Amino acid sequence: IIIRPIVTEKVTKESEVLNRFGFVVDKKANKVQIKKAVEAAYGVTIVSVNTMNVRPDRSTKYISGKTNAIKKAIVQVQEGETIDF
Amino acid sequence: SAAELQEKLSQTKKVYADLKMAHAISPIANPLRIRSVRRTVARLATELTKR
Amino acid sequence: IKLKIKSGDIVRVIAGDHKGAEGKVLRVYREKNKAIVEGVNLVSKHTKPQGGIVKKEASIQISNIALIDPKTKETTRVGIRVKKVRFSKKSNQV
RNA sequence: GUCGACAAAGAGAUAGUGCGCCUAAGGGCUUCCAAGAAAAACCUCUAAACUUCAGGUAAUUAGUACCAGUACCGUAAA
RNA sequence: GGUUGAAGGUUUUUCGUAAGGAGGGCUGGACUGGUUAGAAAAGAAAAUGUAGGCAUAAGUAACGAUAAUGCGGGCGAGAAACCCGCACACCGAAAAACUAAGGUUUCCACAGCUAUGCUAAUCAGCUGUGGGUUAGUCUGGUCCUAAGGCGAACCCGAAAGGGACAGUCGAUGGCUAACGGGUUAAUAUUCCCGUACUACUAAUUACUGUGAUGGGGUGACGGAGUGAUGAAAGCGCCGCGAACU
RNA sequence: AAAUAAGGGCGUAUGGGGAAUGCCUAGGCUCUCAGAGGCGAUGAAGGACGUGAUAAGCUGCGAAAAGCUGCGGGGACUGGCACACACAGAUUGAUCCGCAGAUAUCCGAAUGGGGCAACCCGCUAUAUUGAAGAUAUAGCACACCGAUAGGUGGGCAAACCCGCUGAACUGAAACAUCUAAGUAGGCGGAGGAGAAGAAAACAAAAGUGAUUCCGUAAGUAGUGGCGAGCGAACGCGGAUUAGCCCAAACCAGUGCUACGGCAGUGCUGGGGUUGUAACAUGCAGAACCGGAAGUUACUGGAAAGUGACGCCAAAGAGGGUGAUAGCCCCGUAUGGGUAAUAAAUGUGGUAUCCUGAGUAGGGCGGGACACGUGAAACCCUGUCUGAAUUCGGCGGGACCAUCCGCUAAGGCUAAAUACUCCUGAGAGACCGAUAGUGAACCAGUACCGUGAGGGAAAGGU
Repeated sequence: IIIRPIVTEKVTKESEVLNRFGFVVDKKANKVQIKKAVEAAYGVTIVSVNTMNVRPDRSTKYISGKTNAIKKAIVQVQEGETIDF
Repeated sequence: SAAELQEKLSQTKKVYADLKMAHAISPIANPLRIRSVRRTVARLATELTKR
Repeated sequence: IKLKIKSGDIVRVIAGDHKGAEGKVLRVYREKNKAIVEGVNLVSKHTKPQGGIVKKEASIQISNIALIDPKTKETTRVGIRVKKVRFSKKSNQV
């Protein structure tokens, strides 16, 4: 279900202050499955998942092309524990 | 084969979706192993359905 | 498509500005039917790793290339004898 | 502290528990003829079902809450 | 006949009653064509003919509300239009804030002035790279139904098909638990802080008739007028805190 | 430096601009020969979304996702258009080709319910904290029949063919009968063809013997506001050739509706069908294998060109190669090898009974026959009426008598015939980029409209 972790400035500036980590998850997965996947994939007692769907760019040049819309999940890991990455 | 050491092998050899995550986080030394394991798992599935 | 001149075969140019420049076949484009022989077609390339005008080996048509026979030095045509070993139809010496 | 221009932690400052005017927002009430939606939700009863079960009530603890939108313009340069 | 230079383009000479033929120089770098016979997509100057290219009007009309601009610094090769600052002016039941329909990345940062902007531009809703949308309580589904649609069965019609009961969909309506601040360049009843609420499940105690697709009550509703009391905004006064003379 | 008439006109030369012409082909057009004529509930045509070490498009392929497996061919490169920096695989024999298999997300007949196509929401069985929020696999639409385990069909798509419906413009120099035309269009079904097809037929004193198609007959007979127009048949010459099965009378078994059974109506078997009319080894068959023969000097950037001297030819079709090649390459003629499939080895007879009933005819109103109600035969019927069984019935263009032919009211049937969404081979006194398909090129694309729909330009170092 988990494809790759998100590594951007906005998510890295909050993974330190708070305990929120970003992941790029499958399109047809819900929070109940995301929590269990990160749980029995890292063992960090994930709480408070938040999902968000993105859209394709659908750019056009001189030719058209979309950019594979996905869904990103922000998990709020328990205090004291962190994800290795 | 024997349908017992292979049914579990086709599931334990799925390090393809760990090497893929490793490569997505950072480029691995030999990226051409991804295609190799992606076709080996297909060979295993074919042999498993053929029994 | 089959070819009678594989890589690693000493050949001789029979047509072109060189017309007699020997060498060894390195690469073979089978779709374009063109072989790159070392020592022939020394072309210049203006590459922008500080480098200026570099020398490179350009391709040449296989029709302008003939194998050298094990007999007296002369170009020859090749046949197939079966193993499927190829001989020269000028001295029959393989 | 970031790269002298900025600049968050903190302090004045628990800075009147201040006074007057003003304030229908809405619901009710009156009247009139032109006489002014439906169903779901909520409460009660019983038909089949079962009896020391299962279901119902009150109090405590713990756990769980899904899918899609969330940018920007929107009396306009979108 | 031709890479010792073909067709094609440009000049020149000559021949024929003409349509036309032949030769030379220049560009051009691969085909061409005599004699006899044959065939036809066989000849343009006009159809307010068609397509492409280019002129004239001509450096002419115009540059899109008569709300308005001036100066000094900054980057920069380049500044009336960009950034900063001090002045001036305009809207202000608006030219202000939220947001529906709709648009579907136009949002934010950095590089660029080619095309786009009725001018130039170091600027941009433009170009290229990196980001941005976080919900148990907000809006829809998982709940309900109106107008209307589909519609087994049934009734009609040369065929396609039409009507239509039960049923099933259909908001523009009904039901349903949250408020105030802070942060980022871009998100905030969503993240954080403070403080609450609603529904379900599993344990434990005291307990017991629970119980529809069926019956009933409520949901559940018009126009106009409006006392009394009284919120939020608004106005006035004293007190208190800070800054300045 | 020079010149100068502010400027204009003419002639020559050199520039920009543009794309014509010339040459070429990546694509098209008309056909010939031989096949094939469908896909789909084991989920079609057509899409959406994904899939690469790198991935914006196109191509290929579906969570086994530029790919997996098996059998053959093949023998050095390969990881598509696509290159470059790279990284890997591969003589243990990769890549590639032919055939046969596996996987095959979502929408779509879409089929568990719904819906605004690519979405939402479920029930029953199992397992996962199993328990709320949720998950993984399997089964859950309709109609018919099968008695029951289960089978058949939904839909899409070129033309040919069949059946049901069915115009108008136009012509008649107007127009209504008529033509256009049973054409265009609409609807349903099947096959490689379909329809028709075996005489209740023609013909005429002589005869033929199922249907279909080609040439004449023939623009004839005829029909027609006898106007425009429409237009057969007989006979003859050819392609192909093929004929058969039931109902009934009758005989057996069997079910139903006075103490022998019979009668009627069902089922199975036999009988019976007409116009002189019961009682394994070889050939072919996929990729594939092999396939002859030229040296020199000159011009030239480059030889295939020119001159000289040679060779092959069952191969001098064609294409490519720095210019024009029989002997440079791919090929061509001849010859081999192939998996599935394959290829030759009864007679006569008196009487009696049966030969398709609301059927043939007829009245009324229409349609097709070349034939428009005309002297109108023949065929079909919307409504009504309604015959006999073989010395019977029908036809020979009103009708009657005689002669001749046939035997209706049941069915099947190949060949010769029509077409091309396709397939393999091959041609053109066919086009050559305003031509040829709208489209030689990221074309039914960009653009236009709410929608049906309309629809371009764009080749060359």
